Amino acid sequence: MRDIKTYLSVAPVLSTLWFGALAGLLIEINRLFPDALSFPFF
Amino acid sequence: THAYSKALLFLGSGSVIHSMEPLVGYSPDKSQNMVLMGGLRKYIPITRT
Amino acid sequence: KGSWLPGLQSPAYLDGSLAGDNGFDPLALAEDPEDLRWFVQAELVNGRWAMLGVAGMLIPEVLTKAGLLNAPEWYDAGKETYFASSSTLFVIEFILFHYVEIRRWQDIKNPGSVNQDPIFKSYSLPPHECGYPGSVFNPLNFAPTLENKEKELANGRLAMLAFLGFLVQHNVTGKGPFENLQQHLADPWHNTIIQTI
Amino acid sequence: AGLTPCKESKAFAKREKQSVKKLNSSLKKYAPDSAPALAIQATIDKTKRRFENYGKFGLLCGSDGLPHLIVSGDQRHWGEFITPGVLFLYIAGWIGWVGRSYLIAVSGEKKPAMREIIIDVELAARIIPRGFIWPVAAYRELINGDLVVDDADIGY
Amino acid sequence: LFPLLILLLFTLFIGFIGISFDNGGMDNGIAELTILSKWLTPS
Amino acid sequence: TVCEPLGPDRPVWFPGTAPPPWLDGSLPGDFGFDPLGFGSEPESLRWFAQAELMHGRWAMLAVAGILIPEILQKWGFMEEFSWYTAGEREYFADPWTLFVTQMALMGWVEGRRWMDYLNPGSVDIEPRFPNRKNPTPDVGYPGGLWFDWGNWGRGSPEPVMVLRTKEIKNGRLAMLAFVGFWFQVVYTGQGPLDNLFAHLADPGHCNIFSA
Ligand code: CLA
Ligand code: CLA
Ligand code: CLA
Ligand SMILES: CC(/C=C/C=C(C)/C=C/[C@@]12O[C@]1(C)C[C@@H](O)CC2(C)C)=C\C=C\C=C(C)\C=C\C=C(C)\C=C\[C@@]12O[C@]1(C)C[C@@H](O)CC2(C)C
Repeated sequence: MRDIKTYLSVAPVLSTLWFGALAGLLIEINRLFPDALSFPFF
Repeated sequence: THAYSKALLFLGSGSVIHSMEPLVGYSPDKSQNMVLMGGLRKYIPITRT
Repeated sequence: KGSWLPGLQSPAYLDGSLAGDNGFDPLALAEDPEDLRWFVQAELVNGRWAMLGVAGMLIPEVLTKAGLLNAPEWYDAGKETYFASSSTLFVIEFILFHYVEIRRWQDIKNPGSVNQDPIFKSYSLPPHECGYPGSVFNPLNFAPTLENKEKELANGRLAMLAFLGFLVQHNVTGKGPFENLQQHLADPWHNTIIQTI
Repeated sequence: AGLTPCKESKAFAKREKQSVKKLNSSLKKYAPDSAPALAIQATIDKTKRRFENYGKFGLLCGSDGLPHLIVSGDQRHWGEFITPGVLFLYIAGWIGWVGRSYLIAVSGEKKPAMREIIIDVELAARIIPRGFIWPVAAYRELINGDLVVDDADIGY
Repeated sequence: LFPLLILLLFTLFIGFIGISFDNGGMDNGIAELTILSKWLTPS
Repeated sequence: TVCEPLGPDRPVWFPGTAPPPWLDGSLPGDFGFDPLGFGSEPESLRWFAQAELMHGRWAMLAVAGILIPEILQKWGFMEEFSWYTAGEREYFADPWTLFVTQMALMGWVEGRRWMDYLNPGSVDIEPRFPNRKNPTPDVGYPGGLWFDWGNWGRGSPEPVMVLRTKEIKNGRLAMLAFVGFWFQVVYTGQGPLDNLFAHLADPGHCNIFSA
């Protein structure tokens, strides 16, 4: 079990999941704010 | 109001009796007689409040 | 002392000597002692001025809505017309503060240096404790004891929180917070952050 | 330099009109209820409200009907560079500081390469959220000179 | 002790049945505020 | 604490098979069923045990809340209609207010419980009048007359492991029941009692294969 944990902590899979989460966040932001060119908050 | 306000007191009295009953003999009028009892705030708080 | 987490062990940074210790550093910022001192002073000053500000927000609002007085909102007081124009009082503020705060900082860098009013040589100052100045600040001879520093810091932290609340609620609403309280008391369920979005 | 905002210019309106026109002409080749046609109308109103939003935030607008940023420093047009710039600088400082702190920490082991290929995800998790300190912390570092080195170059 | 505690919970809340006759006590709290809950009684 | 090692005391979930060695059978409800060996290491084992207990209790509450109102609708006085459609039922307040209040209070409670798990005994609610010595803990069974006022989890009414076995078994069953109810409503459009009676009338045909 702990072996599969140390394997999961190997940079490829960690990086893939991290990048997937980041891309999901970005595409969701783009969905909720289409075309988002300026900073119309301040 | 009085239903609960008295049932609580009866149950509390039962608890006080059974708490002090090991110190005096197993006997009514040797327990449940609050003149040789008296002062229990330090020993059993949850059944005192 | 009161670790705000009944199971977590307090880090060595916040032993309990300084007032208001609860081991409340889940990010290990002040683990360096001099930076801990820095943030102590910063929390002190922020809390004091936050108490000041939250008073100046709340009390005028209620005294105006009570009909006893008449004074604009803290945000509606800028455009108001006074005996002095904005820039004048602002530059006077700037010079006076660039005196006072730079003296404060010199005291911070050097314990017990800038003590005396350098104008006259008597009347000057009794040696102080950093963050808790001497005579001319505590005229009523209040003893700087515990349960005073703790109360100060707790009230100041809550004051900071309340001030940030004032600011963000004015952002989302632009209305008087006491009016928000009245609407709240009308129906806390129909009046909250949820409906206003 | 004469760039009118397309809240008032015309070529912007012409671009908007031509875009919605070609979209609408494409729309009339299906059932008025087909989900593809529905998404087409959705994108139509979406680009429409985009044109509207652009006509709300002082966007100075070219002589050909196109937005044009104004990064000259005047905070009047700051919702393009200054605030997003400092926001991204905050993010980048976050990342740089957290990475540097992780590495400085994990340096003290037997062969740090084994933890540089396979991250100490526990230490990584208890080091990562420190980003809120990256401006101030590094600050003190430079104050105390514990950020740079003088004549230690190779080895460590 | 469990029944003692649960009944202590009763000997304080029950007073809110006929709480008072002066505007009830609150302008909010639509849970039968000033309509005091002894409305089961005649009519 | 009684152990259930191999042998007749160990009725194996798969007859004629030696159970995994690291499955001793201490935890009530054990039968040596972990072909995936997720319980390989002890920390994972206890973590999964806690997860199992929590899931079982919550599933019991959920299946009770499904079942009882629907039957009290079918025949009882008040008619509680489709529970699966009660999620969108309209109340005094909006669902998001309910959500945030639920999250606040449950976060408070479950966080205290989380700290108790990470640090046993360090977060407990058990008053101490003088001279009466309190009970310890076995996390997952807090004890004291807050969650055991009937004095059932300690001795007299039944040897402990047997009662915990009852609990874990009924909890697994209730988990199956909840997932079954949900999956049925995904497929069919009635409650559990309705499917039940429909199966009673026509057992031979009124089934999943009825269409
Ligand atoms: C002293 C602290 C304080 C107090 C008394 C209030 C009070 C209030 N806030 Mg508020 N607020 C605060 C801090 C505070 N806020 C802070 C720090 C923020 C920024 C995150 C906000 C952001 C905020 C928004 C965006 C809105 C309110 C609104 C409101 C009002 C309705 C309550 C509501 O919608 O939930 C308040 C919502 C929050 C996010 C507040 C979170 C405050 C944190 C959790 C600390 C407070 C914990 C504190 C110990 C518990 C309350 C103390 C109180 C019983 C004395 C109410 C008068 C609403 C309003 O005006 O409509 C009527 C509204 O739209 N607040
Ligand atoms: C947090 C780690 C970190 C930090 C603080 C820096 C800092 C710096 N790098 Mg750099 N670098 C890094 C990682 C890092 N690097 C990595 C991983 C690579 C290989 C891809 C490079 C490749 C690189 C080159 C080729 C150059 C620099 C340069 C520089 C300097 C100027 C900034 C610049 O041009 O960067 C530009 C930005 C990048 C190159 C992007 C790299 C940043 C990566 C993506 C972040 C890595 C984070 C970590 C691996 C993820 C783990 C997260 C955590 C949970 C552990 C500055 C001192 C320049 C220099 O010499 O200046 C004098 C230069 O020419 N870097
Ligand atoms: C306690 C377990 C249990 C029980 C008693 C039932 C009972 C029933 N289900 Mg059901 N179901 C279950 C679990 C269960 N289900 C699970 C886990 C799922 C998810 C896959 C489903 C999905 C499902 C659908 C989609 C439908 C039913 C339907 C029905 C009803 C008609 C029988 C039928 O055609 O389905 C037979 C059920 C299955 C093939 C599901 C297999 C899974 C169970 C667990 C089989 C194992 C048997 C069990 C472990 C041994 C008995 C334990 C205990 C009851 C003694 C009947 C009342 C139908 C309905 O609505 O009635 C009209 C229908 O359309 N079920
Ligand atoms: C909230 C705040 C700081 C909060 C920081 C917190 C909680 C940090 C917490 C942490 O670091 C710790 C503890 C430990 C870490 O491991 C975890 C985190 C979480 C990182 C400061 C507010 C500080 C707020 C302050 C100082 C407010 C001052 C207000 C003033 C002076 C008001 C002035 C006015 O009202 C008048 C006077 C007159 C009016 O008319 C006009 C104006 C000008 C508006």
